[PDB]
Amino acid sequence: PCEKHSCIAVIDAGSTGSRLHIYSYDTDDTNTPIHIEEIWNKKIKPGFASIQPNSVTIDAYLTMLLADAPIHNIPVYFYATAGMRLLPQSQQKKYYDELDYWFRQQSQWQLVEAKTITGNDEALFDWLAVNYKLDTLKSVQNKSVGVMDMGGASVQIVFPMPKNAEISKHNQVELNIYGQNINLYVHSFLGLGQTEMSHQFLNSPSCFANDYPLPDGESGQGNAPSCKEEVTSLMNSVHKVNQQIQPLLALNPVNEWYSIGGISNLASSQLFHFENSELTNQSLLQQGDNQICHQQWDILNGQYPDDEYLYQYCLLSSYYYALMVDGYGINPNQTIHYIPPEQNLDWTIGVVLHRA
Amino acid sequence: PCEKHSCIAVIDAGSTGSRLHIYSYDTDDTNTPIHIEEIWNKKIKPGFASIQPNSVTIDAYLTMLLADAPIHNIPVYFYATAGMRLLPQSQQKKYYDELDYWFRQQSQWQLVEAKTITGNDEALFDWLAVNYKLDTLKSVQNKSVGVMDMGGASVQIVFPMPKNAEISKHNQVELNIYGQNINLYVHSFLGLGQTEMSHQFLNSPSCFANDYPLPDGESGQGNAPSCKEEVTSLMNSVHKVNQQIQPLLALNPVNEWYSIGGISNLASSQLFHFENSELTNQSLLQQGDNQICHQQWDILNGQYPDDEYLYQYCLLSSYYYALMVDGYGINPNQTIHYIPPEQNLDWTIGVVLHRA
Ligand SMILES: Nc1ncnc2c1ncn2[C@@H]1O[C@H](COP(=O)(O)NP(=O)(O)O)[C@@H](O)[C@H]1O
Ligand SMILES: Nc1ncnc2c1ncn2[C@@H]1O[C@H](COP(=O)(O)NP(=O)(O)O)[C@@H](O)[C@H]1O
Ligand SMILES: [Cl-]
Ligand SMILES: [Cl-]
Ligand SMILES: [Cl-]
Ligand SMILES: [Cl-]
Ligand SMILES: [Mg+2]
Repeated sequence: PCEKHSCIAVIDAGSTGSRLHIYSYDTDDTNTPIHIEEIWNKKIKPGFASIQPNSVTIDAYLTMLLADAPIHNIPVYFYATAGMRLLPQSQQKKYYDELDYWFRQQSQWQLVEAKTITGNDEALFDWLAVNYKLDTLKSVQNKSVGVMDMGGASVQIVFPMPKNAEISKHNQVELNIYGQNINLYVHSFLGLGQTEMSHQFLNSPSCFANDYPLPDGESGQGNAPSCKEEVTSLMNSVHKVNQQIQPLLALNPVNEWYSIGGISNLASSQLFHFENSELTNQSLLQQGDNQICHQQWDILNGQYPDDEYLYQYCLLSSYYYALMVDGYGINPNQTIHYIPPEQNLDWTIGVVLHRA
Repeated sequence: PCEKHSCIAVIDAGSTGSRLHIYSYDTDDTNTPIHIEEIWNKKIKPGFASIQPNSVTIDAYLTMLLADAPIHNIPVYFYATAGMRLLPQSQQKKYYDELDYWFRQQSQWQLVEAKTITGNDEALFDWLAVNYKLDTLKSVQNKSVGVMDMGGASVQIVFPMPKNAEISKHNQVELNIYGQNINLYVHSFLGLGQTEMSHQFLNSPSCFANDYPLPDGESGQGNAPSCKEEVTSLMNSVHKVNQQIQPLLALNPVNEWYSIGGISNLASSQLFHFENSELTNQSLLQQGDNQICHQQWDILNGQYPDDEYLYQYCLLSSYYYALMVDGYGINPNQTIHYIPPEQNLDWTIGVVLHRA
């Protein structure tokens, strides 16, 4: 396919492992990629930021990730995300010095850039990947599309907003796609992703099903409004999510919301009932509260012994609600679309659109 | 030494690696260990909770940790701490099933117990290890000794307090050491340890030296009282540290405080000036504020290019203060002793005292 079309590789170096995507694409007369197709996809574990940063360890890791690919001589972007953002810069630099050397030693891959992207650039790529899949990029807008990424270490939110000199430059992006200028607000809250935030609530009985054993030896005694309130303290008293986001959304309303990341896995599970790949915050909290928070744990576990996230769904349903409703200000009745997990939508498509 | 005295092994399976300690000891006429001496000490990396939990990976890890030890046939305790507490129980159980099998396959080591200890038991062992080293356990008290452990994922606080039926049983321990009954309040805040809490503040410019590059691309603009206020929101609005701890300390004052864990490394560094292995919260914050928070980063880095924690000392000095003063209620002028890092005091001594 790379003889008939252009090709580009994007490595998503995320917190649990690194995923190489190779895409073929064509370019239309606005200089924008079209017909983007993933032609190779390889994941390896563990996360890059968890491995020893010396040449032997990096060489083994990059060789396992890359050496099997069926194409010589294509541009590659190596983009690490929140996993790496959590490491000191001095530690990060040891990985990049070794990685820069490794790429210089070979010619199959033409490294364009290797860096830890900001959460705001990740949010940009999220918005582009979603809108590409929905086919909303090509014609002149008319409805505002917002995207939320519920990631493992950081969460992103991104939505159209005219340029504003009162708002930091880091929270705004300007781009032109399919011939149209776009202005977006982007924000990422590092620490607020579902794995990192969970580490603050593991001994909260409000956040777990009844009788679930907490690490400190106490028992869950779930209640989603209570758990939601505890999560909302982290969101608003610490991260100031409400103060930062709600006034901007009031002034630049979003007509349609799409979410990606873990909410898609919860909402697609056997325990929750959602159709048309959408949910409302009201339904999500009511179903978490009734089905997990106030449910006897051993009984529930006996019934769904294979979903290893089951025991976490009182906390996650409470947290998604606390983030969207108490943090972002979204009405509990507002439809939120989620991208099905079995659709393999990936933010790296955004990198192809913006950088290829 | 194990022919002339009793011996016991304690494995501290912590978040960055596992450390085996083998101790020799004698027992006095109160049935309490005395003359406790570490005779072998082996550390391996990475943390147990980060390795693949299958037999090959666990066998390699345990063999590297244990197989070199110069003693056959002694009791061993395998105690994991907050690293493992952060994993779901179902994940933990995969490690323990493999570990139980591994010990059953050999006879050099007589596994007594392998488990993830609660933060409250860790606090008990902290208090015993410190007071053992200070030689305060042997005679009838008279001054109240409190211990704080500033650990990487959880923090512990522990101090004498008469039994109280209004307080949860999990937060109280009764023991008899050197013939005397002891009642202690123990508390552990999981998520509040310095590595986990830092992941909530990495994009806070108040928490870093001026011009230090934050992951989101903004620049540090340090101010310790500001950074302290942000940390205090996590401590009090989320973890309710003040509400839980201050009323109990008001009613059961501590005459002498000892801290262990990372505060010892900061306070022993080239940048801070502390003598007699003690500090006050007032001095700690004033020195962080002047020397790191409001200091130009590149200049400071040029001067101390070898302390890889240097860039974190505005945040850590602010956080220790927020925890002790705003959380626990300690007067900013009160002396806090810290156990020098070069003294190799280890909480596993507490396990010998309590369980050998
Ligand atoms: N059932 C679930 N509920 C909520 N979040 C869920 C979930 N299953 C996965 N996740 C979240 O999605 C992330 C990505 O899940 P996957 O990509 O499905 N698993 P892997 O690539 O790590 O093998 C997980 O790290 C977790 O944050
Ligand atoms: N200079 C420092 N300032 C504040 N905390 C410091 C520090 N140096 C280490 N630490 C803290 O102590 C912990 C234990 O440090 P060490 O035992 O000295 N290093 P290692 O055993 O991981 O090789 C670290 O994980 C970190 O939390
Ligand atoms: Cl605990
Ligand atoms: Cl329901
Ligand atoms: Cl960021
Ligand atoms: Cl000073
Ligand atoms: Mg972690």
